[PDB]
Amino acid sequence: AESWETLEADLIELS
Amino acid sequence: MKFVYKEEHPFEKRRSEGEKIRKKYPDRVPVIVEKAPKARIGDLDKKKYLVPSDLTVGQFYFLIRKRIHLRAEDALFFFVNNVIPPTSATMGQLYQEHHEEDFFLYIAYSDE
Repeated sequence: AESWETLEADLIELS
Repeated sequence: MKFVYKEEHPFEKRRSEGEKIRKKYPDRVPVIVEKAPKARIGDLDKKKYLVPSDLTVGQFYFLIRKRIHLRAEDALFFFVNNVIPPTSATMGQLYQEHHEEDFFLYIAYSDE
Protein backbone atom coordinates (compact mmCIF):
# COMPACT_ATOMS: atom_id res chain seq x y z
CA ALA A 1 0.00 0.00 0.00
CA GLU A 2 2.55 2.60 1.12
CA SER A 3 4.44 3.79 -1.98
CA TRP A 4 8.22 3.40 -2.33
CA GLU A 5 10.66 6.25 -2.78
CA THR A 6 13.25 4.98 -5.23
CA LEU A 7 16.00 7.66 -5.42
CA GLU A 8 16.40 6.92 -9.13
CA ALA A 9 16.37 10.59 -10.13
CA ASP A 10 19.04 11.20 -7.44
CA LEU A 11 21.77 8.81 -8.57
CA ILE A 12 22.87 11.24 -11.29
CA GLU A 13 24.27 13.55 -8.61
CA LEU A 14 26.59 10.83 -7.28
CA SER A 15 28.43 10.49 -10.60
CA MET B 1 12.67 2.60 20.17
CA LYS B 2 9.43 2.46 18.15
CA PHE B 3 9.35 3.07 14.41
CA VAL B 4 5.93 4.45 13.46
CA TYR B 5 6.06 2.25 10.37
CA LYS B 6 5.75 -0.72 12.74
CA GLU B 7 2.72 0.78 14.51
CA GLU B 8 0.98 1.66 11.21
CA HIS B 9 1.44 -1.74 9.56
CA PRO B 10 0.99 -5.37 10.62
CA PHE B 11 4.11 -7.54 10.67
CA GLU B 12 2.64 -9.85 8.02
CA LYS B 13 2.01 -6.83 5.77
CA ARG B 14 5.54 -5.53 6.30
CA ARG B 15 7.13 -8.96 5.77
CA SER B 16 5.25 -9.44 2.48
CA GLU B 17 6.51 -6.03 1.27
CA GLY B 18 10.11 -6.70 2.27
CA GLU B 19 10.20 -10.28 1.00
CA LYS B 20 8.82 -9.36 -2.43
CA ILE B 21 11.61 -6.78 -2.83
CA ARG B 22 14.39 -9.14 -1.84
CA LYS B 23 13.24 -11.83 -4.25
CA LYS B 24 12.51 -9.55 -7.24
CA TYR B 25 15.29 -6.92 -6.84
CA PRO B 26 18.68 -8.46 -6.04
CA ASP B 27 20.25 -5.01 -6.56
CA ARG B 28 17.95 -3.18 -4.09
CA VAL B 29 17.17 -3.25 -0.36
CA PRO B 30 13.97 -2.12 1.40
CA VAL B 31 14.80 0.55 3.95
CA ILE B 32 12.69 2.43 6.48
CA VAL B 33 14.11 5.78 7.65
CA GLU B 34 12.60 7.52 10.67
CA LYS B 35 13.70 10.11 13.19
CA ALA B 36 14.96 8.62 16.44
CA PRO B 37 12.51 9.35 19.31
CA LYS B 38 14.65 11.60 21.49
CA ALA B 39 16.09 13.30 18.38
CA ARG B 40 15.94 17.11 18.15
CA ILE B 41 16.10 17.66 14.41
CA GLY B 42 14.07 18.48 11.32
CA ASP B 43 11.55 16.13 9.77
CA LEU B 44 11.60 13.69 6.87
CA ASP B 45 8.35 13.49 4.94
CA LYS B 46 8.84 10.00 3.44
CA LYS B 47 9.96 6.87 5.29
CA LYS B 48 9.80 3.92 2.83
CA TYR B 49 12.80 3.69 0.47
CA LEU B 50 13.89 1.22 -2.19
CA VAL B 51 17.64 1.66 -2.13
CA PRO B 52 20.36 0.43 -4.50
CA SER B 53 22.22 -2.09 -2.36
CA ASP B 54 25.58 -0.95 -3.75
CA LEU B 55 25.26 2.63 -2.47
CA THR B 56 27.62 3.35 0.38
CA VAL B 57 26.12 4.49 3.69
CA GLY B 58 27.83 7.82 3.03
CA GLN B 59 26.14 8.13 -0.37
CA PHE B 60 22.77 7.22 1.18
CA TYR B 61 23.30 9.90 3.84
CA PHE B 62 23.91 12.48 1.11
CA LEU B 63 20.70 11.60 -0.74
CA ILE B 64 18.56 11.32 2.40
CA ARG B 65 19.84 14.56 3.91
CA LYS B 66 18.58 16.44 0.84
CA ARG B 67 15.06 15.31 1.75
CA ILE B 68 15.10 16.28 5.45
CA HIS B 69 13.84 19.72 6.42
CA LEU B 70 17.17 20.76 7.96
CA ARG B 71 19.06 23.89 8.71
CA ALA B 72 21.92 24.09 6.23
CA GLU B 73 24.57 23.49 8.88
CA ASP B 74 22.81 20.61 10.68
CA ALA B 75 24.52 17.25 10.64
CA LEU B 76 22.70 14.06 11.36
CA PHE B 77 23.71 10.59 12.42
CA PHE B 78 22.25 7.25 11.37
CA PHE B 79 21.67 4.44 13.85
CA VAL B 80 20.96 0.86 12.78
CA ASN B 81 20.06 -1.35 15.74
CA ASN B 82 21.45 1.38 18.02
CA VAL B 83 24.88 1.43 16.31
CA ILE B 84 26.24 4.15 14.02
CA PRO B 85 27.19 2.39 10.75
CA PRO B 86 30.50 2.91 8.96
CA THR B 87 30.24 5.29 6.06
CA SER B 88 32.28 3.04 3.77
CA ALA B 89 29.88 0.15 4.33
CA THR B 90 27.23 -0.41 1.68
CA MET B 91 23.51 -0.54 2.16
CA GLY B 92 23.62 -4.20 1.10
CA GLN B 93 26.25 -4.89 3.77
CA LEU B 94 24.13 -3.16 6.42
CA TYR B 95 21.08 -5.05 5.20
CA GLN B 96 22.80 -8.43 5.62
CA GLU B 97 23.97 -7.54 9.13
CA HIS B 98 20.92 -5.73 10.42
CA HIS B 99 17.66 -6.43 8.57
CA GLU B 100 14.72 -7.30 10.83
CA GLU B 101 12.32 -10.24 10.73
CA ASP B 102 9.98 -8.39 8.37
CA PHE B 103 12.97 -8.21 5.97
CA PHE B 104 13.23 -4.42 6.21
CA LEU B 105 16.35 -2.51 7.16
CA TYR B 106 15.42 0.20 9.69
CA ILE B 107 17.52 3.36 10.00
CA ALA B 108 16.88 5.88 12.74
CA TYR B 109 18.38 9.32 12.31
CA SER B 110 19.20 11.82 15.02
CA ASP B 111 20.86 15.15 15.62
CA GLU B 112 23.01 13.44 18.27
